[PDB]
Amino acid sequence: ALPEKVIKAYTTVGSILKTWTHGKLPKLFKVIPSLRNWQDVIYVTNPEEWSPHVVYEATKLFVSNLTAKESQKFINLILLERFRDNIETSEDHSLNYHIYRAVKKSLYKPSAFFKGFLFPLVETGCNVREATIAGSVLAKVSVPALHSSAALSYLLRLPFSPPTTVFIKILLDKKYALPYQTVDDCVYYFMRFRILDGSNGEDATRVLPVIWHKAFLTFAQRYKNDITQDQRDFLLETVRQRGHKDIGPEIRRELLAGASR
Amino acid sequence: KKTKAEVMKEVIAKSKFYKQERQKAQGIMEDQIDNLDDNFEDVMSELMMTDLDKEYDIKVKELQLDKRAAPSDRTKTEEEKNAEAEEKKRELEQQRLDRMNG
RNA sequence: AUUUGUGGGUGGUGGUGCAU
Repeated sequence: ALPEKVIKAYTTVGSILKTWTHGKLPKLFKVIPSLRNWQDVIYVTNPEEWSPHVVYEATKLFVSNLTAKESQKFINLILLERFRDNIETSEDHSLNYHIYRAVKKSLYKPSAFFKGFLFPLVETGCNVREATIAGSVLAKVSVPALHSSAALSYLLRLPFSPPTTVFIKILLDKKYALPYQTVDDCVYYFMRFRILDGSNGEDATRVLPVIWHKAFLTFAQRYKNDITQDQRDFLLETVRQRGHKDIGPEIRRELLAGASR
Repeated sequence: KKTKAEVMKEVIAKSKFYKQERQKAQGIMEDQIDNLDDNFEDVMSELMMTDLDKEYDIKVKELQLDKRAAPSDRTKTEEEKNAEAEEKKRELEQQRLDRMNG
């Protein structure tokens, strides 16, 4: 149980953040980050009631001052809650400018984005509109290449789904650095999407979406060389079996004529 | 009269917004004065104390060790490229004519 | 130890009738 003075100060700070979107943040917020109990202070202050600009300022302060793990966990929780709340509040599932700024700050934070936030959004299963908005934001502000490759590999290792597929499409649009292991993960995701004729699979025999088709087309256009002869033939087989008509032909052609690592 | 009442209503709402901003600033100042120290003392007196991560670390190590990237753009139409070249040639010819003119 | 010299992409968190 927090003290009475602690609860009063946290409530005052939370109310100030809720009612303040412009001006200067309180010294309570300025000194909260200087302590070790950041999570406890946030929980006592109930930061879920803050305003969008105040939330963006708090996220920027946490990124600039707080450490790796503490700011990562705080960003994960606060960003997931705020994204869900904003998606629910907006009828067309739209975000605010301050929300986008906070998202850019979180993406710049490498550990808090992929491990903390992107892992949280994907694990919670962001909807199709949320995944599309996230892909747009990532294409706007791409993160460092190492984090991008790690996130692409994590999405490929994760099962095929709307969020993982949209993340893969955004990564393909970004065209980051694909290592041997990154290309192997991409080929593994393509194989998991493709069907197998002793034990079959739901994702194997399922039909891919238009976003997945566009992602496959971009991947065939870009990372053909990262795929060897065997992986290129596997991509051609995927385009033949679980490919498309308007995009499947280009996928098969690029898989047949692409370079090898 | 309608425009005068419009100006009056706009000024009244602007004054209400300014008063709200002043009240918010006063509340924030009071928070910074008292609640800041209270929360600092309370936090000083109190305390508040992986597969995906491993896969990401392995992927990052592999990306640092090796890489094979080919950011090749989509191929355009030959007719479109020829038309663009013709337009560039026309612009160059126009520039040459202008230079000859002065 | 994130940043620089050099290249380089760059419009639709678009409006939009109509059918469904």
